[PDB]
Amino acid sequence: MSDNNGTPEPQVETTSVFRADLLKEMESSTGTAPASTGAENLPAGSALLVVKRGPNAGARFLLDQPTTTAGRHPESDIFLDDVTVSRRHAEFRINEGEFEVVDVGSLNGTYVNREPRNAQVMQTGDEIQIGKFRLVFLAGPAE
Repeated sequence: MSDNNGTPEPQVETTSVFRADLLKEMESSTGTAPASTGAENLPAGSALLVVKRGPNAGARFLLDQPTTTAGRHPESDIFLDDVTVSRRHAEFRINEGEFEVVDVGSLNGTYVNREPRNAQVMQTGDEIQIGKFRLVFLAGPAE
């Protein structure tokens, strides 16, 4: 039997099949492994943040404003926590030498990753927990 007997059969039998819906993997955030986490990792003058989820915006924002105060009142620079509003939640400030993030009185609590910090050196790459919501501060353009 020259025919049919020489048919390759697929090994590794799979009867535990599922529907191939076709999940398409991709990336959108800049996540190339930082060569030297220092001055060349960090941005120059301006920096950026992405909102990982929150009523504050839920988008990505550029900070080139010397002092950006997070509140929720018409006179506040940016709107932060809407559902659980502290009059003065947090304040993101960019300084000619360094980046600094200060809690100005968030009742929900401002935590860096999982660390309670009322003042923190603003780090690019880590996520700032604003109450329950999630904001990530990243290194903006060094260009």
